[PDB]
Amino acid sequence: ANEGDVYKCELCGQVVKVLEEGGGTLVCCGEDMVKQ
Amino acid sequence: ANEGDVYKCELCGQVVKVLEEGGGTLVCCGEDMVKQ
Ligand SMILES: [Cd+2]
Ligand SMILES: [Cd+2]
Repeated sequence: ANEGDVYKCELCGQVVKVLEEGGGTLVCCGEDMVKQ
Repeated sequence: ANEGDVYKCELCGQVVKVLEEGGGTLVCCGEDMVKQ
């Protein structure tokens, strides 16, 4: 997505800080993680 | 996953450092990201 970003799941509540962007999404709990 | 972990996609190559573990997975590119 964009280095130095954070993605939090709106289901479990998993938060991960992207340190290396790629070209996809973090579908967690069958739901595309949200950005913080 | 447990905090203090990293997840790299085997498609795009997106690396994200889990800040707050959770009961879910980071399905990216239709593939559950792998741990680093
Ligand atoms: Cd990906
Ligand atoms: Cd989740």
